[PDB]
Amino acid sequence: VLRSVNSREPSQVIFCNRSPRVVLPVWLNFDGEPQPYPTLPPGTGRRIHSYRGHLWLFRDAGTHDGLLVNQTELFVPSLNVDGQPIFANITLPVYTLKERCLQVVRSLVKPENYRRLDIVRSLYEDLEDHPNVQKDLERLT
Amino acid sequence: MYVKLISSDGHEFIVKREHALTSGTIKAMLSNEVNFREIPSHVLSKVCMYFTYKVRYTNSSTEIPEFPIAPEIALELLMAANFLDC
Amino acid sequence: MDVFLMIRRHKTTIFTDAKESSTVFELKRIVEGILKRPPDEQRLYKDDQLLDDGKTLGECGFTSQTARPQAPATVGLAFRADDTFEALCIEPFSSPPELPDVM
Ligand SMILES: CC(=O)N1C[C@H](O)C[C@H]1C(=O)N1C[C@H](O)C[C@H]1C(=O)NCc1ccc(-c2scnc2C)cc1
Repeated sequence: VLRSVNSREPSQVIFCNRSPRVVLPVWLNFDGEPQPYPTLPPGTGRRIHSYRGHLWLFRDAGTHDGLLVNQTELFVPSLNVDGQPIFANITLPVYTLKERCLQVVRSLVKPENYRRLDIVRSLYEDLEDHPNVQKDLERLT
Repeated sequence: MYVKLISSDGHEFIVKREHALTSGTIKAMLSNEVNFREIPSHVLSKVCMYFTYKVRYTNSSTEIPEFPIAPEIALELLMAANFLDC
Repeated sequence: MDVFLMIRRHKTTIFTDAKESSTVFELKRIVEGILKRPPDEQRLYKDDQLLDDGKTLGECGFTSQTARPQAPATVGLAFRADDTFEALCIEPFSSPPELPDVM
């Protein structure tokens, strides 16, 4: 269902990473499969060639944590006016304190050891319930 | 308008009422002081800092910084966030 | 510009914000509203330094980029019990436990 429209109309975009994370751009291809693209270090930008109606989202390349692009989940390149590129401001969401806590705990404890942690069962599930693109694609649909 | 949040070790954190209502658990404990027998001061100070952070950066175009969490307090802060639903 | 502060005395900590251009005295009015003690019974501090009523929080080193929402600056507070001021005493927060083995 969620897939890029095969418009064939070029659209230039600036991917601008105003997050402190390494950014993984993900293009949803014509059959809805996520295609990973080269990464952007923190604070960097790239002028890229995409197309009108194509779908993109952005993640942390290491952890797959979700990121926002122009304040939302999905970015769809639009028509270029006066030959100016479309800006895609990639930023950190305001994570819930819980989700932030989970990120930091995931970054310190190998997935083998989550069960050794002295916490309630549902938090162990929350830790193992990694941010995952496939899961988010189902939701958005 | 303020409310008082009291840590397990007796520290009294005084924050805006609207900030503390970020937490559904705190709303329910209020509906204006709340005692937290399981949350020590080094965790509840951070919780209060998250309120300030959340309120300041929710719906804002100005670039958003990372909310910092020392490794030493992360496990306890997780448990507190799960309890407080925030 | 907003600055984000923790005003602290003994085991009391007030989270609030003020303007960089606001004065020390004005911060005491804020404390007065919350703890019910007038400015003349309050001393405010940056670390060990006593702050003068007429100075701006900015002049006294509380700037927007150091007194941040997620990491607020600390302002010490002491009260006069009747005739003379108590000494500045800020109780430290509790110590985190040892990192578990896995961490
Ligand atoms: C026919 C068509 O549209 N295709 C066939 C390609 O297999 C994928 C797609 C295509 O050309 N796309 C999909 C997206 O709309 C972007 C566009 C594309 O691949 N442009 C080339 C490109 C190369 C590198 C990068 C990136 S992303 C981060 N750094 C770089 C250099 C972005 C775009």
